Amino acid sequence: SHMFRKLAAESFGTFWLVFGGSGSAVLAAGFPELGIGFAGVALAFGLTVLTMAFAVGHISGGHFNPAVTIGLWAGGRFPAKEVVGYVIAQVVGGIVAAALLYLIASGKTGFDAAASGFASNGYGEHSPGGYSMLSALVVELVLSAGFLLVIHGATDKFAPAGFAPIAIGLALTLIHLISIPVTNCSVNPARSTAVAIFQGGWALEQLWFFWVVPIVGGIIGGLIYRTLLEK
Amino acid sequence: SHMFRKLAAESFGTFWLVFGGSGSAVLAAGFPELGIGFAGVALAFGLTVLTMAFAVGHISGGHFNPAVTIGLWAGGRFPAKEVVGYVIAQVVGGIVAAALLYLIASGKTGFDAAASGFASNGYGEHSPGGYSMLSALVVELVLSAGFLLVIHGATDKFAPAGFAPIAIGLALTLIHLISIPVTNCSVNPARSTAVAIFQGGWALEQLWFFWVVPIVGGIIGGLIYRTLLEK
Amino acid sequence: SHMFRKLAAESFGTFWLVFGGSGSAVLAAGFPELGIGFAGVALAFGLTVLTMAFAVGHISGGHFNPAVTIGLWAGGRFPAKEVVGYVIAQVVGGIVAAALLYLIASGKTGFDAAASGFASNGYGEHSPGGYSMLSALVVELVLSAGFLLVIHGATDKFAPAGFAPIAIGLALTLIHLISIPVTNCSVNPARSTAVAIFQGGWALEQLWFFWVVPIVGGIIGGLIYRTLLEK
Amino acid sequence: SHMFRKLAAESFGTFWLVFGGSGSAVLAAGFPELGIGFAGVALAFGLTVLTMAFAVGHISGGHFNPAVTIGLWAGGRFPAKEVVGYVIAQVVGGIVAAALLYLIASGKTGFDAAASGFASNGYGEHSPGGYSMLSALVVELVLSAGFLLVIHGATDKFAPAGFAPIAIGLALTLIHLISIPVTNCSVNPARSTAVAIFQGGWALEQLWFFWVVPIVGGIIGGLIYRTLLEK
Ligand SMILES: CCCCCCCCO[C@@H]1O[C@@H](CO)[C@H](O)[C@@H](O)[C@H]1O
Ligand SMILES: CCCCCCCCO[C@@H]1O[C@@H](CO)[C@H](O)[C@@H](O)[C@H]1O
Ligand SMILES: CCCCCCCCO[C@@H]1O[C@@H](CO)[C@H](O)[C@@H](O)[C@H]1O
Ligand SMILES: CCCCCCCCO[C@@H]1O[C@@H](CO)[C@H](O)[C@@H](O)[C@H]1O
Ligand SMILES: CCCCCCCCO[C@@H]1O[C@@H](CO)[C@H](O)[C@@H](O)[C@H]1O
Ligand SMILES: CCCCCCCCO[C@@H]1O[C@@H](CO)[C@H](O)[C@@H](O)[C@H]1O
Ligand SMILES: CCCCCCCCO[C@@H]1O[C@@H](CO)[C@H](O)[C@@H](O)[C@H]1O
Ligand SMILES: CCCCCCCCO[C@@H]1O[C@@H](CO)[C@H](O)[C@@H](O)[C@H]1O
Ligand SMILES: CCCCCCCCO[C@@H]1O[C@@H](CO)[C@H](O)[C@@H](O)[C@H]1O
Ligand SMILES: CCCCCCCCO[C@@H]1O[C@@H](CO)[C@H](O)[C@@H](O)[C@H]1O
Ligand SMILES: CCCCCCCCO[C@@H]1O[C@@H](CO)[C@H](O)[C@@H](O)[C@H]1O
Ligand SMILES: CCCCCCCCO[C@@H]1O[C@@H](CO)[C@H](O)[C@@H](O)[C@H]1O
Repeated sequence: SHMFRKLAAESFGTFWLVFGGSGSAVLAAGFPELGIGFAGVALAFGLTVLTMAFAVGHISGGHFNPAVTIGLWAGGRFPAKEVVGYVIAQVVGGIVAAALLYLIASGKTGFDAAASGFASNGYGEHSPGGYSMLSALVVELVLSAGFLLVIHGATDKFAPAGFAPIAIGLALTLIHLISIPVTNCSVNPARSTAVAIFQGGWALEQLWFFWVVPIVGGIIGGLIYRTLLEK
Repeated sequence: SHMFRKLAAESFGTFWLVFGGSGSAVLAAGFPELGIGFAGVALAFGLTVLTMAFAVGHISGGHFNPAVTIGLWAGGRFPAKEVVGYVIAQVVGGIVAAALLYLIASGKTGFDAAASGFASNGYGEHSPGGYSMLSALVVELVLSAGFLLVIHGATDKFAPAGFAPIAIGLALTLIHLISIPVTNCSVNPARSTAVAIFQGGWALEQLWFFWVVPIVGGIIGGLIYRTLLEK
Repeated sequence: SHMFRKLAAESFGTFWLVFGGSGSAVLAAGFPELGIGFAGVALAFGLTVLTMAFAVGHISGGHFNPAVTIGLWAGGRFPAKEVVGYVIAQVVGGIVAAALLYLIASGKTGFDAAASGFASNGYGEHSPGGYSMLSALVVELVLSAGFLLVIHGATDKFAPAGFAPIAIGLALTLIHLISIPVTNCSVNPARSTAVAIFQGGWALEQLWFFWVVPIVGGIIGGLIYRTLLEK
Repeated sequence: SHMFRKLAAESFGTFWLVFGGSGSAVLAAGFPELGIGFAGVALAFGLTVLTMAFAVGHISGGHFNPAVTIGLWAGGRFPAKEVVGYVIAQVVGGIVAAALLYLIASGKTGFDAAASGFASNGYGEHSPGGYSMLSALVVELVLSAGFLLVIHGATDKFAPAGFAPIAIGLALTLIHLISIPVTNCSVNPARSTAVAIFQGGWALEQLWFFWVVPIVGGIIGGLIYRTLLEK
């Protein structure tokens, strides 16, 4: 219903994503002896979409991601008219979460967002595993396209009803289980932007890559489903 | 149906929560080499709500948490009349689980609830990660509000039916994956009270914080859903 | 339909349980550096019930456990007539899995079922954590009763349809996340018997405890649901 | 509908499987300190089927596995006519994923697919745990048969509708939690072939075992369900 409801849902769900997924990375993943690892961060990322696509999916469509919104537009499933408002709402909801995360994070002696990366996406020298830019393009392109094909299929008219938030949220856990070592896993321009702002340095300088590549990837995934798989 | 059924359900489900989530913390999380970590405790917390909201959710609403009950009241989804009886039922069911957990725990040489914290919530000197009180307020406030927005949305008239226990239980796993390092993760006054009693010391002295903050947080989350997202 | 179908389902699902849950313990849990821990064994246990209660639940009821069968009888949900045939079917399906597991396990240099315990349940000197017999009784009694209350509730006429295998399977993961350190987690006489036979020693000598306690526990859980929660 | 849609779905979902499950093994499982282990690889494997059986299951049946396709044929659930086209589609979709994975993997200094095994299945000297060929046959035979019985049951006319992708995907996680130490877990000829090609050596020499055994196993599982459990 009336756009305000949908934009609020998109801003709150993207907030959830960044605060949830990035907070687990910043606060819990490398905690001595008991911390949750990349597996726990990956679970946390997927649970934000699972939980918010259940909570507000009926309201806005449950995108929480500029590449989902744009890929859904290329899949002939979303109107170009509401695209820009969704992306701004996602970025704003994302940023507000990184700021609050940054304040929570600063309450521990020795915190340093620039030096730790603040869960930012990067490649080459700023890839966790030491992976080249090409490794990073290929992975984010395949994983963004795949994510969009799952989103498109699971929300298809003929797919089983009500299960979509499970498929989509879990796809995002999968995607994280594969690619954290390569790019810290983006597949989401709004989530990359939100943390890059607070990292302040290299993250802002590679940010472009995490707009171009997930968006291009989400377009391809949406065109693959629309042209090859749907009717 | 008739209040006795609902209060029994609330007492049993909160019992499940404390015994399940706190028992995994006390007995299994730091077990040498094979223990389950914060990730396993977080899974365990979420599974108590998932499993009991399926089992007794049809009976009482499946709250298991004084902040859920109060936030559901502020969301215009629950009557102020049954609020007090739910909270007492939750606290009583919680306490009975900590006592039984404490007796199970005492059957191993060297157990010491005061010195180990008995999975109690704290801040500052009693935060697992060494996080300030402000870090603790912000996290429990955002995570309580978010939890309440998921609860409100997933149980909305227009949300897919029957899936709510999955969304809500998993939200609680998420919430734990983020915040154990900060406050040992409360979001639940009854769960905090239950373990604080048996820790006996500092936990009882910071207990107030874990009534005020999760309740205030759950109120905001419920008012955000009711005023900004629902109709 | 005609008893043969149901007994086959019970024998195959209990086979799945033992081979799945116990195999993960015997083969994968303590594997150097990459092994799955108690958290992975707990996930594996729950996934056997989740997966078989989906596969054959429509056929037999999906019990896979003599304490479930007996507790379902005490809950006024299962006829005393088919009780004995279910329990024998469970034990037989369990034993066949431990034998096949034992043969798979023997294909690695240095395997020794008596000395490793072969994932057997025990207490006192044969508890993983060094827990007393009383610690073991209390935990298996509370966890068996709780399991039975989840089973009873999730399969209640008024509970959401089709979700029961998720609630029940996950409850069993929970139960394992809490109690592996205490008794290696039984809640299942047939699963205890199956591995005890191949351990050959102390496991057979404490086996009685894992018939009495889970059964008594499952009775209480079923009577709690029938008398306090159902109508 | 018209075969092209189904073959595309099978090729894309098997691509997802290999890239998802094998990529997590190659890129993330042994990552220093934070890596995901066998538990995370097992989760990743199951999530590919869960996510694609939701996305394209309505299109092709959601097989993603030559042993599923053939076992579904032996279960009297799939026509022999479309069997060959499915298997070729699976192998092709698998191979394209291993090539892209191999290129992503090569972007890190010191990568070596022959020397690391490239997540390939093997036995004896090429089993992760040092397990004999007999250990490997028994495990892949029981786990393939079991997988096929879950697939058959969960997609039975009388099983709860829409839940099948959850049961099946999770069964595959289970299967991986048990058997990675034994054979690196195949249960899938197409997934074995895809990585064996890029490993280049011993993997190609034992590849036959991972066609014969999962197929034979999937046949038995399908005949067990059709003859003993279905009508
Ligand atoms: C919806 C608003 C966000 C738009 C995406 C911003 C992309 C950031 O681009 C960065 O800015 C360049 C020039 O100022 C940097 O030098 C460059 O490295 C790029 O990442
Ligand atoms: C919607 C918010 C997007 C903000 C992205 C703007 C890009 C910023 O560019 C970087 O700004 C400097 C920060 O002071 C960096 O030091 C520069 O290297 C520059 O790339
Ligand atoms: C929302 C789209 C983000 C802006 C897209 C930038 C594409 C231009 O290509 C690259 O951009 C530069 C950043 O200013 C890089 O430094 C260049 O190497 C160029 O390849
Ligand atoms: C539903 C009953 C539980 C009510 C909440 C109890 C709050 C506990 O407050 C504690 O008691 C103070 C004074 O006795 C302590 O000194 C203080 O630190 C506070 O945490
Ligand atoms: C429903 C049960 C709530 C119980 C909470 C009461 C608060 C207790 O206050 C603390 O009691 C002493 C225990 O003997 C502590 O030592 C004190 O510091 C005091 O804060
Ligand atoms: C159910 C509500 C619990 C009681 C709320 C107490 C609020 C009062 O604020 C703080 O309470 C004291 C505990 O007695 C603290 O020690 C004080 O610092 C005060 O800030
Ligand atoms: C459905 C058949 C399984 C029945 C349960 C068998 C219980 C095993 O009892 C054990 O046998 C005693 C005497 O032979 C042992 O000494 C005793 O320790 C007990 O555990
Ligand atoms: C349905 C199978 C149940 C089998 C349980 C029988 C109990 C066995 O008792 C033990 O048998 C000896 C094995 O040779 C042990 O050494 C004894 O200590 C005895 O307790
Ligand atoms: C299916 C029920 C299993 C048999 C129940 C045995 C109950 C008897 O109590 C205990 O049994 C002995 C085993 O033979 C113990 O060794 C005794 O200590 C006794 O407490
Ligand atoms: C759908 C096409 C894939 C068919 C399965 C190929 C099986 C590979 O067999 C391997 O080839 C032998 C002879 O060339 C090897 O020496 C042998 O070890 C075998 O694994
Ligand atoms: C559809 C693709 C299936 C490809 C499997 C063919 C088997 C290859 O056999 C192996 O080929 C050599 C690679 O150059 C190995 O060195 C040989 O040992 C041989 O077994
Ligand atoms: C699609 C089926 C794959 C081919 C089946 C081969 C079965 C033959 O048995 C074994 O095959 C040889 C591989 O060429 C082995 O090396 C032999 O030991 C033989 O046992």
